[PDB]
Amino acid sequence: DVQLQESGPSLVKPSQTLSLTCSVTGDSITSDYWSWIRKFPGNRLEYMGYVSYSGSTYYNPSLKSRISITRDTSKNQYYLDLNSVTTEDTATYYCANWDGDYWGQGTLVTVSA
Amino acid sequence: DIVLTQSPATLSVTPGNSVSLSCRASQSIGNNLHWYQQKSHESPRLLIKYASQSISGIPSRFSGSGSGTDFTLSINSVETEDFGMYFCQQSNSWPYTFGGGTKLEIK
Repeated sequence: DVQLQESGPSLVKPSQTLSLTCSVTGDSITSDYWSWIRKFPGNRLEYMGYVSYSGSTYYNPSLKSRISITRDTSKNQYYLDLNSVTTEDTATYYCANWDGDYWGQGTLVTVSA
Repeated sequence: DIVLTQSPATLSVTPGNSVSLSCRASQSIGNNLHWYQQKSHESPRLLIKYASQSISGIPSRFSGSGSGTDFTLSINSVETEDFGMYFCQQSNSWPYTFGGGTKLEIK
């Protein structure tokens, strides 16, 4: 099976850029489609974006252009950068395969002064 | 964007009774509607794809029906480990969006 794992900070300050890594094992990111999804502490789910097999990225307009998704095929990893974070960005960040079967364990990121 | 509305937001049921959970879309999404179960501090778990598609490993008591703008997740004879949150998600148009969820509680 595919395994996905997010890594990155647990705590960031307002206006910092939040940068996360998703490490994928057991399937290649140069085929299929790969996603970032977050769960707010009140349980609301938001689809942030995804990157296609050829590197084409799609972003939720809710993110008002603060989001970048990139990849490093040589390590089977992809990345999320989210600029100018505020307390509204406290959430659990998941990477997932775009079919929805395989998700990371999620990483909780808290934004605080 | 497509707005998914889930009603009711809370349903309390007694174990062994059946339930129907509603997800309505603001515009037509064909069959491109998926259902997830959500329990504490875990990733969402996929239950049903493409409105009615059953998937390996998910108990047979879960099924989905509907099309267009009106969808239902049915759980036949609810079990206590089914209590928790349920979300629908459309993939018909970007951005993909989730309903606000229905919490299933023990009556």
